[PDB]
Amino acid sequence: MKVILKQDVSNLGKRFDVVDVKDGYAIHFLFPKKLAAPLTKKSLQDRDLFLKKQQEHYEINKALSHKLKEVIEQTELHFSLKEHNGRPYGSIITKQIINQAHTKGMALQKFMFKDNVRLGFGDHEITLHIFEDTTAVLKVKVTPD
Amino acid sequence: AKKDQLTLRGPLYGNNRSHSKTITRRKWNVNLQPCKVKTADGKTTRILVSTRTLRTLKKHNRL
RNA sequence: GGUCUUGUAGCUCAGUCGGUAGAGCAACGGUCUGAAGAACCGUGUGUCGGCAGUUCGAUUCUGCCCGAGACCACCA
RNA sequence: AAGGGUGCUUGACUGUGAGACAUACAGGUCGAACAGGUGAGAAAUCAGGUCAUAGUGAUCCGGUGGUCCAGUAUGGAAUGG
RNA sequence: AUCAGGACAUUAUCAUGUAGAGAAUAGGUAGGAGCAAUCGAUGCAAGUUCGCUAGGACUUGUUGAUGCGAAAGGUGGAAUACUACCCUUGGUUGUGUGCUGUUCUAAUUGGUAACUGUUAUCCAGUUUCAAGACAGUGUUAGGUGGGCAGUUUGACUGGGG
RNA sequence: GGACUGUUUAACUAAAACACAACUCUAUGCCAAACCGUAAGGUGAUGUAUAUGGGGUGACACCUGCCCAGUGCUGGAAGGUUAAAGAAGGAGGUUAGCGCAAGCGAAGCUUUUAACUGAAGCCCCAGUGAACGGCGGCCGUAACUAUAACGGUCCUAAGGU
RNA sequence: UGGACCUAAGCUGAGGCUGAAAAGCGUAGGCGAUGGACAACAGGUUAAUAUUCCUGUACUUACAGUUAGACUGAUGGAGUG
RNA sequence: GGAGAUGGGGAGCUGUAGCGAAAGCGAGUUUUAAAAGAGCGUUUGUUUGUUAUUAUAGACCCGAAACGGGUUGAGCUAGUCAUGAGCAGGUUGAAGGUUGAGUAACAUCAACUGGAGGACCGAACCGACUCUCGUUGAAACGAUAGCGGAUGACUUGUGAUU
RNA sequence: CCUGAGUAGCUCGGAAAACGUUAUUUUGAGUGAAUCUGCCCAGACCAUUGGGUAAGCCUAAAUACUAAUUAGUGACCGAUA
RNA sequence: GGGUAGGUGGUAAGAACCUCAGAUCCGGAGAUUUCCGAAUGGAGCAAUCCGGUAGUUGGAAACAGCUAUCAUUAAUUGAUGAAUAAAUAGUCAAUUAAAGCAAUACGUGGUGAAGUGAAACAUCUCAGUAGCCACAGGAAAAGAAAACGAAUGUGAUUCCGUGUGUAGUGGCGAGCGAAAGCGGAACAGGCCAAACUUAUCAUUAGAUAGGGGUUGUAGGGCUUGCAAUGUGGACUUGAAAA
Repeated sequence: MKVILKQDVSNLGKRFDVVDVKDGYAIHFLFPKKLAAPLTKKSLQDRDLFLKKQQEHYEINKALSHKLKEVIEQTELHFSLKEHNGRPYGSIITKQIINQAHTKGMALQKFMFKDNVRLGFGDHEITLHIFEDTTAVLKVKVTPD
Repeated sequence: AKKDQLTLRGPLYGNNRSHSKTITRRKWNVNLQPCKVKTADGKTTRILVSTRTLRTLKKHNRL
C-alpha cells in the first residue's frame, strides 16, 4: 500500500520516513490529515530531505493553525430554524462548517472536521481537534421562525 | 468492455477443467476495482482500475 | 492400491489398558400360589475370527491373514 | 515299466541351436549336436521339469534390478537406451 | 484499525498409579547401598490436591537430634531413597499457528432520501440514511448439478428379440 | 364418467382430456423469494404474507389407516473421510575446498512431499409421508366342520384400515 | 379523407449504462390512429369526375388599416375536455 | 531468352561395404568366454519418357435422413397491450324496497315496483359434433342436410408486440 | 555516474511453438530482485566456456492478387457450350 | 489542341435546321449537375412533409420569390458555470478529421464448431478452417540482436529450392511436423529515453523548452586534446534534360 507517512509518532509506528512498515489498507495514507508524497528522489538525500521537511512543515503547521483558530474564533456562525410549533428540524452537521469555510476559503476535508450527527437549537459550543498539533473551539447560533 | 480506461487489457478466452477427454471454452474476467483517482483538478472519485495497475499505483505513490 | 473402522453364546447385546468371558431371548428344572395363572431363582450355551510375538500370566497390545462399511485414477 | 520304496544331490543349467512338424500371420511344437561349469552314479550315460495331449491375455504405457550404452558446449547430473 | 475468548506446541509446575500374598497404591528400567540432620527425624494439628474411605504429596505449628521398617538386612513375579528415562491425567502462566466473537470507519456496497445540472424516475457530484471490511466481484481449487451438450448401448442366430 | 358455462390435431379422434371454484403442502419479510436474459435491464409490482409463485387434487358431504428401512428433505454435532492451499522436516545434484584413490563437503539453485492445520459435502444421528414408495408368508386354535375371532413363529421399516 | 396538434402499447434515441466486437438497455427528447379539435348543405350537368366543377345560401380561423370599449396576462398553476 | 529448346547455375539426390540400439567398428558385425553356432554381408548402375497399380487431394460417377454457424420472417396460427364496434327478436322473473293481512311486535302470508344471471328460446355470428357428396372435384378443406353455443373464458376492424 | 521494474523470475491456470505446455515466446490471478561489477541463453538444473545486452521507437526490398487501362495469345468453348 | 465535308445516339422513311469562317468526332482542362441515398436542419414509408436563421424583391402586412447556413463525436480555442469561494461537470460559439461505399482478391487483430477419417467415437484430425466483427493500404504484416547455433562458424526481417517428409510429436493410430545447414531474390539501418547541461514552474518539478546521447570488439556522461568540412539519402524546394 504505502511506505511513507505524513506524520511522526502519533499513536503507532509508520513515521514520516522514507520506509515505513505496513499492515493492509490504512488511513495512514488515505486521510489528508496524514498522507504520503511520491518518493521520486530517493538515492541518499531523500531521508535528510524528509527530515528537514518534517521539522519545517511541523513549524509551519503550528503557525497556520494558530492563525486559523484566531480567524475562526473571531467570526460568527448563525443559522435559522424552519420549525413547526416550536419543534426543531434543522440539520447541524459538517455541512455548515464547510459552508462557512468556503465563504472564508481555507483548505479542509470533510473527514478532518469530525462532527457529531445531531440537531441543535439555541447557542451552543463545540470543542474539536483539527490536526495533531491543534485544539480548537467553534460556536453555533440559530434564530427561530 | 470489462476493463479500466487508463490501461487496455482485454479478457482472454480460454479453457476449463481439471479432468476430461474433451475441450470447452470460458473467459477470464479481469478483476476490476472501483477506487478514487488522483489529479490536481476536479474529478477525483470512483473509477474502475485493474488490480496490477492498482499495485503499480501504490508503489509509484500515485496517491 | 492406500487412508479409518468393525469380528464375542444356540440367536441379540456386553467388554476394568494385563491383571476377568458377563444381561435378554432359544431349551429344561425348581420356587412362590386354594387352583389355573402369573412372576422369578436359575443346569446349560463362553479357546471372546484365526495365525506368530509381548507380558508372572492376553478376549482388548504389536505384526500378518481372513469376513466385511466408508474418500481417492486421466495429455487441451 | 512311465508302478511302488530307499539313498544321493538339486539340470525345474547357461550361451546356443543346423534340422524338421504344421503352418494367413503373429503365434505354437520337437529337438541332433557344440562350448562352459555342473549333480547322480565305478563306469555306462542321464539330466535343457513333471507320461503327454488342457492350465491362457498382443503392444504401447508405467514401475523394479543390473546396465561394457548414450548423455545436447563441456564435466557431471537429469534423462533415456 | 480494534480488543477479547477458546485450541495445537512445550518450557518450568506439582500431583499422577490395588489381582493375591505384598506390615505394601507396585508403572517399571539399571548404578546407589545412601542421605534429610542450625537449612533441623520417628510422631502428632489446621488447610490444599487426591483416590481405595483408603493411597500419596505440600505451607504454617509442634518433637527435638533422629532415623527413614520402603537406603542395607526383611518381605513381593515385578524393592525401595536419589540418580537419567520412557506413560499418565488436570490445572498454571511463556509465547508461535491459524480460528471465533468485538467495536470503529476508512476501503466497499447501496433498487434510502434530498439538492443542483435538468421542463428529467437515467446519470454526475455533495450530504444524508445505512450497512461495513461483512460483501459484490475477479481468480484458483472442491462439491452439487440430464436444466443442458457430445455421444455410447458386441456378436452368433433356420428373423430378431 | 365428468359438476357444469367454457377449451383444444386450420385438414381423419372432442373427450374418461384440459380448465375453474375450491382444497392441500411448500419458498420466500422485499434490491425480495421465481426467474427471463452472457451483465446492466425487466415482470411478480409504483407489489407488500388475506402478498407471491411453484407441487398435487379438482362441485357438495364424509374419511386421509400403517411403515423414516432406503430416496429426497430439516436440524445438529460426538467421531472418522476429505481436494485446493498454507509450510515441520527430509532427500537428490553441482562443487570452493578438505582432499593419496574413494569419499566428504560450505555456497546459490534446481528437483521433494511432506509434520500440522485445512471448508462444505460424505459416512453419523434426531425429525419429515394431501413428499418418493411399499403396505408379506407360514402354523394351529371355538363339542359335525368347511369357517378362524384368538394366539405363535421367519422376513422386513412395514404388513391394506 | 389525411399532414401542418398531441398522444395508446411501441419504436427510435443527444448524453448515459452495460457488454469480445457486433450489440443490448435506457434519461431528456422525437415519431407513431384505428382516439381526442376545428368552419357546407340543396340542386344542376359530361358518354367519363364531381359536396371538389357551376347556381344559391354561409361559416371559419390569421394577417393588415380602421372606428368604439378596454390593461392585460404565459411552456406557470387549476377546471375543462 | 519470340510468355520456347537450351546455356549457366553441385545446393542436394541414388550408388560406391555393411552390422547393430547405439556406443563402436567393419569384410565383419551382434551373442558370449568364445573367433564355435546362429544374424545379415562378402560390387551387382543411375536420368528420363510410356503403360499398370497405388498415396492424398470434391478423386469411376449421381443418391440421403442430418450437423453447426449466419440471415429472414407475427400480413397464417397462439399469446398479450391499445383502440373500437356489433351481437335480430322473444322468454325468465333473484333480491331489494313499498302496501296490506297477520302477530304484543316478529315469524309468516297476499301482493305491487324492480331487474339478476360464465340464464334460456333462438337470427346475423362463431365453431365444426353427425351421415351423404366429391375426394388425379367447382374447391390443396369444402357443398347439401342437420347440430351446439350465441350479453359473455363472445367475436372480430385496425395498430403493436412476442 | 546512466544504459528502459510489478520487469525478469517463481506458484497456480493457460496459450504458440514440430510440441499434443517442456527449456523458448505470451499472460489471467498471486507474489516478487539485481544492475555490464551483473542479467539471460547454449530444450531439467549446477560448474567452465562462449554469445550477445532483452524489460524503448521506426524502417523501402524478398512478396501475395487482378476489379482497371492498352496490346495480345490460346494442340480455349463455339448458342444444350 | 487534332482533324473534317456533313450530321441531327439504335430500330432511319419523312420532317426542320444549321455546315466549307471548321462543325460532327478524339483527347486535355473545365463550368454546371434535380431528388433520395454515409444523407447530416427536423421527421418519416428513397425518390415525401414541416422547417429555422441571415439577407434580398413585391406588396400596409400576412405571405410569397432567389442565395448561404442550422447533425454528431473527438481534439484544440474562447466565453461559460451549480454543492462549494475557487474549482468542477455541464452549456454555447469557432477551427480541424470523420461517419459511407467497394477490388467478392490479398493484411492483421479479435471471435470462433460441426459433420470428417480414424471403418464406432469422446482423443488427434477436419483448422484456427468456415463464418462473423473491427481497423487497413496499395499492398500489409514482419523486421535490427538477452539473434543463432556449436564452431578456428555466421551476423536485420520475408519469400523461393534442397535439407525432408527427416529429428521429433502423438487413444505412440489418423496423422502432424520442423528448426538449423546449404543454394538464390534484395540487402540501410537509423531514431528516443536514461546519465549531465541551459530557463520557467510556490526550485518539495516529479513538467515543459533546448543542447549531449543513441550500445558489446561496451558505449555514453566527466575534465580535455588531436584531426576535419567529408558522404549518404529513407527525404523540402524550385531549374534543367530526357
